[PDB]
Order: sequence, then C-alpha cells, then structure tokens
Amino acid sequence: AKQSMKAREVKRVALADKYFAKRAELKAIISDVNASDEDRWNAVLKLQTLPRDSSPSRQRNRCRQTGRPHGFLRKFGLSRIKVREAAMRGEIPGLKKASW
Amino acid sequence: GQKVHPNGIRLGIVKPWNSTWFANTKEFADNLDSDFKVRQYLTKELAKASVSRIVIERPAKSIRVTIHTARPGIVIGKKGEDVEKLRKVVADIAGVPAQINIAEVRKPELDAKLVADSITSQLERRVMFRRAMKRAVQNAMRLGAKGIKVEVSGRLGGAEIARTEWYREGRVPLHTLRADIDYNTSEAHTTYGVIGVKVWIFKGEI
Amino acid sequence: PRSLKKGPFIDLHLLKKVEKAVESGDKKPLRTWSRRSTIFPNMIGLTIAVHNGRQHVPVFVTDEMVGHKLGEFAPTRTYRGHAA
Amino acid sequence: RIRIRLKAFDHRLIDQATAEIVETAKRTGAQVRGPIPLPTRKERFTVLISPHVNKDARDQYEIRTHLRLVDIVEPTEKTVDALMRLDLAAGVDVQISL
Amino acid sequence: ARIAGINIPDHKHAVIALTSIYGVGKTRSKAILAAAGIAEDVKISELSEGQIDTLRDEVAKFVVEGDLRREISMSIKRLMDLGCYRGLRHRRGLPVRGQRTKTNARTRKGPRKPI
Amino acid sequence: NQYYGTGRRKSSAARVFIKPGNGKIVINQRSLEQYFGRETARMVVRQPLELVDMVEKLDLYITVKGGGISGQAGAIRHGITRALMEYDESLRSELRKAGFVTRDARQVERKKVGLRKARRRPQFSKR
Amino acid sequence: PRRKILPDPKFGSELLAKFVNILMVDGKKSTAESIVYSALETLAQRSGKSELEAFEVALENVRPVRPVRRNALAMRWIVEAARKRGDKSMALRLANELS
Amino acid sequence: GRVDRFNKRFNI
RNA sequence: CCCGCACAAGCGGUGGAGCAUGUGGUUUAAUUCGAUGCAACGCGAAGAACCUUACCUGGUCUUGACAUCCACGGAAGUUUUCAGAGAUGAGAAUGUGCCUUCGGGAACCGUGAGACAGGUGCUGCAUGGCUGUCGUCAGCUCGUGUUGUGAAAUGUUGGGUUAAGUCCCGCAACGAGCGCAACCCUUAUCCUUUGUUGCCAGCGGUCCGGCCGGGAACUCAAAGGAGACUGCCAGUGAUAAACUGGAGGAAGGUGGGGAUGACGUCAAGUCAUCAUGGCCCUUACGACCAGGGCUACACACGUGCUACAAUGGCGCAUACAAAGAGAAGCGACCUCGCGAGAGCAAGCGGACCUCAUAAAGUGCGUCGUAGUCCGGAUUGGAGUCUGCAACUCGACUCCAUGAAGUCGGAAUCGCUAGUAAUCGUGGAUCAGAAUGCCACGGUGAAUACGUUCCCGGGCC
Ligand SMILES: CN(C)[C@@H]1C(O)=C(C(N)=O)C(=O)[C@@]2(O)C(O)=C3C(=O)c4c(cc5ccc(CN6CC(F)C6)cc5c4O)C[C@H]3C[C@@H]12
Ligand SMILES: [K+]
Ligand SMILES: [K+]
Ligand SMILES: [K+]
Ligand SMILES: [K+]
Ligand SMILES: [K+]
Ligand SMILES: [K+]
Ligand SMILES: [K+]
Ligand SMILES: [K+]
Ligand SMILES: [K+]
Ligand SMILES: [K+]
Ligand SMILES: [Mg+2]
Ligand SMILES: [Mg+2]
Ligand SMILES: [Mg+2]
Ligand SMILES: [Mg+2]
Ligand SMILES: [Mg+2]
Ligand SMILES: [Mg+2]
Ligand SMILES: [Mg+2]
Ligand SMILES: [Mg+2]
Ligand SMILES: [Mg+2]
Ligand SMILES: [Mg+2]
Ligand SMILES: [Mg+2]
Ligand SMILES: [Mg+2]
Ligand SMILES: [Mg+2]
Ligand SMILES: [Mg+2]
Ligand SMILES: [Mg+2]
Ligand SMILES: [Mg+2]
Ligand SMILES: [Mg+2]
Ligand SMILES: [Mg+2]
Ligand SMILES: [Mg+2]
Ligand SMILES: [Mg+2]
Ligand SMILES: [Mg+2]
Ligand SMILES: [Mg+2]
Ligand SMILES: [Mg+2]
Ligand SMILES: [Mg+2]
Ligand SMILES: [Mg+2]
Ligand SMILES: [Mg+2]
Ligand SMILES: [Mg+2]
Ligand SMILES: [Mg+2]
Ligand SMILES: [Mg+2]
Ligand SMILES: [Mg+2]
Ligand SMILES: [Mg+2]
Ligand SMILES: [Mg+2]
Repeated sequence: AKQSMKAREVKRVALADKYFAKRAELKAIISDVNASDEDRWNAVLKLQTLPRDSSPSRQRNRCRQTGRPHGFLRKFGLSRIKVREAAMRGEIPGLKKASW
Repeated sequence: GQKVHPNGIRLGIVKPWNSTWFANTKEFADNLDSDFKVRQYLTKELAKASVSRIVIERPAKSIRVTIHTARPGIVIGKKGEDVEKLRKVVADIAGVPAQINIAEVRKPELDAKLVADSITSQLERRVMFRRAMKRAVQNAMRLGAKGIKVEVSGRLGGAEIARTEWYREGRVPLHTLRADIDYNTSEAHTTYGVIGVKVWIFKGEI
Repeated sequence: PRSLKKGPFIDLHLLKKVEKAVESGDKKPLRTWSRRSTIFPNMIGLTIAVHNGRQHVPVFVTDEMVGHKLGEFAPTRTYRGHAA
Repeated sequence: RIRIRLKAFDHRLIDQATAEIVETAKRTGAQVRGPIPLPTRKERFTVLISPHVNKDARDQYEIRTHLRLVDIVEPTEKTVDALMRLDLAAGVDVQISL
Repeated sequence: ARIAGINIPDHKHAVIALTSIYGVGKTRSKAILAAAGIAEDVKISELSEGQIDTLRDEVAKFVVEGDLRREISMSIKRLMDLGCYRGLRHRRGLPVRGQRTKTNARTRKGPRKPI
Repeated sequence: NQYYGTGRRKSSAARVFIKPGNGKIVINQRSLEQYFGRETARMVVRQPLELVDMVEKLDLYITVKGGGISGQAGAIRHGITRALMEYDESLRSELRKAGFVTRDARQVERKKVGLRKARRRPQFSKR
Repeated sequence: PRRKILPDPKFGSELLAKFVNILMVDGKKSTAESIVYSALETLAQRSGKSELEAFEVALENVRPVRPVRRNALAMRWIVEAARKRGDKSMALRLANELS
Repeated sequence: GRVDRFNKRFNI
C-alpha cells in the first residue's frame, strides 16, 4: 500500500481513541429510551460535528507488514501472503500445514 | 511445478519453530509484529556477523532472543558491550524485559542461511555465479553433508534474459519428511536487479 | 430507513443554512453537498442546489418532498439510451 | 482446591509442564487429581497461495491448543509456595484458580 | 359467494377463498374469519347468507379491490410527478429497489429486445 | 450379572447392556417402538437377536448418542452383537457370517478446496 | 472400467429392496419404502395373490440380457412408466402400472 | 399528507 | 500395447424461466486497475454506502500525508468558539510538567531552507519471490564403462508383473540421483494411563433433573502403546516377481481420506501484496477534503440460487447430529413487540456459559392436479437494526401484491460409495452487508458388459 494510505489508518486509529468516550456518551443519549426529544436531537447534531475519522467503522484492517487492505487475518494481523511466508519459516508459533 | 517449503512441511516432524511462545488471540498479532521488528532490527545490526537464525521465546512477560551466529565474538563484543546495546534496543521495541543469548554455529558451510548469504555477498561483489555455487557445494560435502543443492535465479552475469542455474551433490530427498533438510534463501541486489539464491542441505534422516 | 427512535437525519451545516435563509427571507439557491439530508417542512419554497457529483442541481422544495432525502432529486448517472 | 489449567501449542511441552506440577505437589505432600486431558482446540486457516488469482490454489494451516487440568486437593502450607515459585517452560500458559 | 364486488369460490375453504379479494392475503383472511367467528376450513358453499353478510362487514374494514388499486396507482403517480429517483425508475420501467440492471431485471424490462 | 458391548456407526456410539430376561428393549429410557419410528431401524436393532434366536431370552438396556437414526440403529446392532459374544463366544462365527461383527468404517468424506463437496466438481464450460 | 443390497424390512427380499432404491430420490428411502408398501398392498388385495408373488407377475411381463440386468431394466421401466402416469399419488400410479 | 406524516412520526 | 468418470453403463445437472454473481459490450464526468481456450469470467476481492478507493467533479497543499538531518520559537496537551461541504482558516481559554551537572537536554508541537521524501506511474518481454498448468502423469537424468568418424546410443530396451522406471528375470552394462513407495496428519478396532467442566453400570438417596451422595465401570476426552506384513493357507506362475481365492481379523492386499507436485513446458500469471534493474512525474503522475463512481443497461457469455409441485405445499405434534466461534465479544432468563427487534440483565476467555429450533424425518390433518393452498419475481405501504450517514447503494421484518415458470433445442457438465443426490449446521472476511468461499454432520442411491469410438496421457 502507498505510504499515504498507511498514514490515513494511523490517523483514524488515533482519532477513534481520542473521541471514543465522547462518541459513546452521545450515542448512549441518542439510544436512551427515556431521553428527551431535545436531548436526543442535540446529541444527533453533536455526533456529526466530530471528525468522521473518529468513527471506528472508518478503519480498514491492513496487513501490518505490507499495508494490504484485502486478505487480512485478524489472528495474525497479516495478509494471507505474509502469513504464508511467516508460517513456512516457523515464525508463527504452533502453526503448521493441516490435513484431516 | 511449485514445491512446498522444505522447512514449513517439516515443522513439528523434524524441524523446530523459530518462535516459541503461547498467546491468546488478544496478544497473538501484537507478538508476531514485535517478533518481526526484533528480527528486522537484529538482521540489519548483525549483517556482518553471520547470523543464521533468530529464535524468540516469550517467558512470562519478558522476551528471550537466541541469536545463532558463526561469529559469537563480533555479536558479543568487548565484555558484552555490543550484546548489551542489542539487549536494550530489543527491550525497547518489544516493550518488555529482554534477554539475548548467543548460540555458536560451529560449521557455517553446513548452515543453509549462511551458505545462501555467502553466495549473495559474492554475487554483489561480481564473483562469477558458477564459481560461488561450485565452492558452496564442495565445502558442504567436504564438511560431511549427505547432500546439497544450490539454485541461483535472475540476470546471471548481468544477462538480459534471466535464467535459473542449479548444482547438486549427494542426496537431497525432499519428499522424505524425516529427512533433515536445512533450507534457506537470500537475495543479491545487483546493478541489474535481484538474483535469488536457494540452498538445501541434507544432513541425514531423523 | 433510519430508525424512528433516532429521528430524521439532517446535516447541521444545512439545518443552519436553511434557518438563516428562512429568517432572512433570502431566495438565492442554497448550495449543498448534503444529499443525505432529509427534507424538512421549513425547506418548503426554498431552492436547494444539490450536488450530483459534478454540478449543483436546483431542487425547488415542495410539500410532497418532505421526508425524502435531497439526493433523491439530483440523479448522479447520465443515461440517454444505448440506441441513440 | 488449587485448579491449574495449562495451555500450549505442543503436547510434549504441556506433558513436561504437568509432570513438573504433579511432582511439585507430590513433593510438598499435597493430594493431586492427576492431569485431565481436556479437548484440544483445532483452529484452522485457509489462505490463497498465489499473489494474484488462482482461487483453487490454497494452503490449509492449523494451530492446535492442548489443554490440561490439574486439581490440588488439600493444598498444604508450602504447596502453593512451590507452585507460584515455578518457571515452567516458555510456551506453556499457566492459569491458577482458588 | 359475492363479497367486495367479486365472486369468491364456493368450493374452496373460506381462508383460501377470501384471498381471491385484491388486498386480502392469508394473514388478513385468517383475521377476517377469526373476527366473523367462522372456521378457516369451512367451504364458502356451506356458509349461510347471514355468515356471508358478517364476512362483508369484516372485509369493509380494509381497503380492497378498486379502492386499493386507486391508492396504489396514486402512490406511483405521486413518485413519478415528484421526479424523485424512484419516480424516474417507474417512468423508465426499470427496477426501483436498487437491483442490478447489467443482467436480469427481466420482470421490469419484459422479454429481451434484440440489438 | 450383565454383558456389555460398545457399538459404533458413522458418528453414533451405543452402550448395550444385556441380561437374561423376557425380550424387553429400552433405548435412552424409551421403548424400541418409541425410539425408532422407522421399521428398517427396528429391524436392524433386532437382527442379531433374531439371528441367534434369543429375542425373548434377553433384556437389553441401551444408551446411544451421536449421528442419526440409521447411524444409531447400526451402532446399536454392533453393540448388541458384541454383547452377545461376551454372553456366548460360540455365537461369533454366525454373527461374523451375517456381517454384524464388522465395524462399518464408512464415514463422511471431507469437503475439499476447489470442489463443491468431497468429489462434486464445479461445472466446466469448454466454449 | 479399463482394469450387495440388503433385504427389505417388511418381506425379506433383495429384489424389492432394489426396487425401493430405484424408486428412491434424494436419499429419501423411508419415503420410497412407504410408496412401495402402499402400492404392493393395493396390488395384493386386487388380485388376491400376495405382494411378493404379485411383484413377480409384473416383472416377468416387463423383463427384456444377463438375468441381473433383466430385473434392473424391468424395475427401471416400471418406475419410469409409473412416474409418467397421471393418477393421484405415486403409490396408486405404481399399483396401476404393476397391475 | 407528507408534512403531517413528517411532524407526527418525529419531534424536536 | 496400456491408463484416467476419457468413453460406455448409470444417476443428477447446465442449456429454457425468475433472481444472485462475474465477464464482455455499450453507456458514462467516472463507470479504478488486474485475470482471457483447457489453465480468465461467485477469479486478485476472506465481504465497494462513507471509509476501503487506486477512478470522476470540484475545493485545496507544496520539504510535503509518510522519514532522517539543521536552525529558530515554543512543554505536552486539553477545553472551546466562529467561518467553511470539509480539507482548512482565524481565534479565545487553560495548562507550563520531565532530565536537573540545576549545564541543559528528552520529548513532542510549530515555522524556515534543501539534501530529500512521495508515486496502486510504465516495463511480468529487464527481475526476485510467489502461483497456475501438463499431472501425483511415471517419468527425468548422471558417473564410470562400452559402442559409433560423429550428432548420439546403452543403462532406461526386452520376457513377466504393478497404482508406479513397482518388482522379478534376462541383458555391455555396472551403479547412482531426482521422482514412485515409505517416514507425516486424519479415520476404522483394541489396550494402558488420567477422570473434570465430560461420564452414570452398580449402590444409597431423590423434588425424577447425573439432580444428590458417591462410583471410575461405560460413552468420551488425549497422551502412550498394540494392530495389516501378501504374514498364514491354497491354486495359478517361469523352482521368480506377482496374481486369484480362502482363513482369521475392526480392518486385506496402497483398508478409507489428506498433505506431499520430479527434470521441465507455456517469454503462462502477478512491477497493484511485497521486493527490485531501468525509465518516467516532482507547486504534481505526490498530498488533503466533500460529493459522485466502481451498483450504469438496447444487449451477449460464464458460474450459481430458487422453482415449475402431490416422492409435494401448508398446519399441528414430535425424534436423532457433527463441526465451529466468542470480550469494543457470544449474550441466557424475564418483560414488551404480529415480527425484524427492544428493555432489563445472568453466565462465559469456555468439555462448565452463550451463539443454538438441526433440517430433511416421523405421526395426524388438510389441499386434489389447478398456473393451484405450486412458484415467490416485481411493486405499493409500514417498520427494525448497524452505522457520523443506508437518496444514489444495506440487511432484515410486517401487511398488501402475486411475474416468468407445466422439467427446458442443438449441445454440454459432475460423479464409481458413505460417492452422487438431497437436508440442514458452522467459520473466515466483517460496524452492517453471502445464493460465493471454506468447513461440518444427517439421509443415502444407480451403474460399470466392456475399450471400438471421443478427450488427455504413458511405453515400444
Ligand atoms: C493472453 N493472450 C493475449 C496471449 C496468450 O494467450 C499467451 C499464450 N501463450 O497462450 C501468451 O503468451 C500471452 O499471455 C503473453 O504472455 C504474451 C506476452 O507476454 C507478450 C507477447 C508479445 C510481445 C511483443 C512485444 C513485447 C515487447 N514490449 C512491448 C514493447 F513496447 C516492449 C512483449 C510481448 C509480450 O510480453 C505475446 C503475448 C500473448 C499473450
Ligand atoms: K443498480
Ligand atoms: K516471475
Ligand atoms: K554414459
Ligand atoms: K460511493
Ligand atoms: K448465486
Ligand atoms: K401431506
Ligand atoms: K400461489
Ligand atoms: K445504501
Ligand atoms: K436447465
Ligand atoms: K459483518
Ligand atoms: Mg511502498
Ligand atoms: Mg470496514
Ligand atoms: Mg472453543
Ligand atoms: Mg388476495
Ligand atoms: Mg405476504
Ligand atoms: Mg444490491
Ligand atoms: Mg454432506
Ligand atoms: Mg456417458
Ligand atoms: Mg438459465
Ligand atoms: Mg473490469
Ligand atoms: Mg497481463
Ligand atoms: Mg498494471
Ligand atoms: Mg493463452
Ligand atoms: Mg470457484
Ligand atoms: Mg467510495
Ligand atoms: Mg461550520
Ligand atoms: Mg517506481
Ligand atoms: Mg512471464
Ligand atoms: Mg525415458
Ligand atoms: Mg524407482
Ligand atoms: Mg510419495
Ligand atoms: Mg507474458
Ligand atoms: Mg519496477
Ligand atoms: Mg472520498
Ligand atoms: Mg465490481
Ligand atoms: Mg406457497
Ligand atoms: Mg448461528
Ligand atoms: Mg405462463
Ligand atoms: Mg403440473
Ligand atoms: Mg475415480
Ligand atoms: Mg448447502
Ligand atoms: Mg510405464
């Protein structure tokens, strides 16, 4: 992946962490059953003023070695390609070729 | 056709892992990434020190790294000054207490990684590929390898058309899972691009 | 559609722009990229120029449009037939 | 009761680690309900092996997590001392429950 | 026999027969019959004129037949007059609910028109 | 004083306890008729007893887990057969001849990469 | 290439078990069994001859060839014929084809 | 239609 | 002369319909790029609303979004306002630490300059690495010797035999290497060990629930062993290798399945995973943002799903799985809602808790061969949930609607057994978004005379 694309992900992770508590607060009001209509409305308006990149759903899992945005495996934090290279060198503990 | 990785297929049969730690999913990816960065750091720092293998254990919270080297003296340095520099950097990148152990490779000519790295060093110095390959094969067989194969692929001697050349002596029975095949690779970055080296060393069954 | 419990979505920047146009009685088209905003009753009689990807399409808001998204009135794809 | 759960990716290592625990208990003069082999988890991964296309070309990998339960009935005075003062082999996760 | 200006089949079970009305499906049919106090499996032929008159009263609580056809027509005309995206899809005779048109869409487009 | 046999078939495993009795069969605390609706399955369960002529000489107490109706009926037959050979070893050759001593080792074949099933390949267009 | 059935439950015949298998679709043997037995009961009552014997009557008239294959084709033709019929159920379609 | 549809299913 | 679901024998499909999906084409501001006979076309993509994103339109930046170096200002930061679609501008508050040699640095922010950074830009016909393919086909070679002026040959051919250059026998060859086989995983039988979170035969108790005391038997868990060798027997065979049959045995002749892919072939695929020679761009081919597009639709092709019904649909009742996942997670019970769901809130990093009704099945009833009580496309109305946000373009629910379709021309595909066919179940990716993919059990066939023919291949 381009250097810029890897830097966008770092920015998104950092903003999501910076605003996690505030976003959770606002969304708790918007979801709150016994919240007032005005308080719900104000929360809806406030939530959209926060940076879009503070939403966790903006993050794309990328291979931690290459930045590849497809073929990710969460267990390893790597794409399918880098998993295989690491696996065959014995660098992934316990992982071996499976037959059954 | 394409061949299975000789090391990979023998893991847990005749071949150990290079990382031995348990982790749950929560820490697994982070441990892999810290291991990657540790090996990246040490491989660069000890490029002149004939490192064959970097084994990583994670006892408790700490990290224990075993560096297999043909040259323990250069890695350790004077009164362990150099190995202490490594240990402090490894501790920082791992973010946990670090131990560094040194393991001597007594026979570098029987170590696939060191043989591969020896060939790629020579190719970058514009040694004739055929000479480098032939000597690698001759040395291994002299030091008691049951067999050795060396493959070199790319723009050999700066030719426009890339080709693969290989030499074998003795036995290299890659379908025998109990065969101790030491396999490793290296890349020479030449003026005409990448030449790839593969080395297989057979040291007997079981 | 958006859960009724959350209310209808409108972009805050558009809401404020609409409020100012209504209070002023200003009749110049409101330029917006907020295709996702719901049309509200107080937008009736305004011209909202809605982005379609390359131009702002003037949408004269009527009472029947209330509750629709603005993007519904600004088609994004150009098609005039294959055999033409 | 001390319950000890051991996990490892290799059964030889986990069996060494359980053998250490039982001997530590049976030296401290503690009753041990001997190693129970609990079900091995087999986590599987299927990956495409080509950099591009060739969808039918895959590798299938597995991590086996081995699991052992040891139960220490009537923990003596230095029983708990000898178990909490034990560095089992790297690669074995040890969870002690009271 | 005759309900909402249509003839309901006499030989069928009442629960099936009532679905002949445009605007009555299986759920509304069951609800109509539950309200009228008529069993689902009674044949329409086997009902008395008093029982049929109560069925007419229950059906009268729903918009059906020509009243429903005109509501649906009005709803589609409204979209087309608005000139919203859905209205444009109705005008052009293409899928209105986001379906692919590169292939398929034959229910809306009709049979294939050779180049 | 009872005679035991384990039986298995597909993913089923049956525990069969035999004693002298009057032809009672209990499977998982239910009668044979109640446990298996299928008469094929009832036949399979009763095959070894009918073959050795001990249908009302014996009471069977059976538990069975895993697999389906046919798997369980086959596991039970295998378990009964083994319990009968504990009861009387001389029955072996007759039970062996009927094919009941064999553990039917046929299992579901795994699905494979690039196939729809174990063997079913995706359709091929030549042109 | 270049280089056994079990008997049916109700009667004890490899011939009828094969017939059930030929009738069966989609591994639904219990369904097929119920059809074959329902059909044979209809067929037995009509003539007064037994199910198994009445089955042999129908086969002998249809059989076209090695003796095993003669039965196979006959059963395959009965089932194919019965499915082509336009009677209410398969059991009746089969009984009407056998009779 | 739509304005009273709107004002009854929602509120500030 | 041989082999392979290659044909034949069979069973079920595709080709017709609707829909899903990929591709071509056409269209477009853009419909990003790549894959192309088998071996591209549910392929890279294990999951495009925004993001992803590579494309378009417009708004913006220029040592830079991402590094190191130097200098000069600042602790970091946090709260907060206005303008703006946002990028980004202006502000306004507040805070003034940690190293202390109390010399100063270390962070970590700004700004200036330029060495540089940056490029999913080009070349897969400059490359590495990785992959497909012939093909898991039985081949491919070498040393030494010998033969030929020599290219070469022999071995490796031949007589038997095998799944196999498998093995035996013969033989100017004698040996060897890479392949075959074996060693590895899994499945079928048994034994030993351990016995909870799993187990319940016997026993005591019991509210009847392995529920309780207990028990360690059994199922099971998972470590270690045993077991299959053509070993035994017979007949055939060249006093052979082997073959055919039999016994015993859970298993019989490679028991079943997997992993494992020789020398090479196609300048095959991939410079867009990554790496990399060369070339090219550098106040732009780099970088930031909002909105759009990748979802377009006269059309053509490929792969699928759902059907066309009665071996079925519907209703009610009621059996029997396996494998797997789970902490920004799986979420019970209870209450509310027709429902999607909501509220409340246990338990569980799990043989314990949760996902989590298996469905086909079976019993009873009903429909009665109809475009139907078949089908479930399409469309209207009303909702739910995820998510800053579902207009373009989500999934799901409810009410209504109720299309084509009556078993599909030429042709063509898969499959030899727990297979095909059919029935559900789980997982990866993932906020949400499978008819795809990967995996799991349930039920469970037909047929194979044969090798003339068609396709691919082997040996002479
Ligand atoms: C895909 N198909 C169009 C062709 C194909 O099917 C084959 C095949 N063997 O079946 C190919 O070989 C192919 O895929 C392919 O790889 C090709 C090439 O690689 C190729 C070809 C021709 C070329 C001519 C010139 C050059 C030099 N470059 C262009 C100039 F600016 C510098 C390169 C070529 C090249 O790489 C033939 C194609 C055929 C393909
Ligand atoms: K569309
Ligand atoms: K290549
Ligand atoms: K020679
Ligand atoms: K978009
Ligand atoms: K599909
Ligand atoms: K019925
Ligand atoms: K219908
Ligand atoms: K959408
Ligand atoms: K068809
Ligand atoms: K998801
Ligand atoms: Mg890069
Ligand atoms: Mg995402
Ligand atoms: Mg688990
Ligand atoms: Mg109706
Ligand atoms: Mg409906
Ligand atoms: Mg769609
Ligand atoms: Mg199956
Ligand atoms: Mg054929
Ligand atoms: Mg079609
Ligand atoms: Mg394309
Ligand atoms: Mg190409
Ligand atoms: Mg390209
Ligand atoms: Mg080609
Ligand atoms: Mg596919
Ligand atoms: Mg986008
Ligand atoms: Mg603003
Ligand atoms: Mg470049
Ligand atoms: Mg190429
Ligand atoms: Mg040859
Ligand atoms: Mg050989
Ligand atoms: Mg092999
Ligand atoms: Mg090419
Ligand atoms: Mg390049
Ligand atoms: Mg964008
Ligand atoms: Mg697409
Ligand atoms: Mg229906
Ligand atoms: Mg589920
Ligand atoms: Mg029609
Ligand atoms: Mg019909
Ligand atoms: Mg076969
Ligand atoms: Mg399925
Ligand atoms: Mg041969």
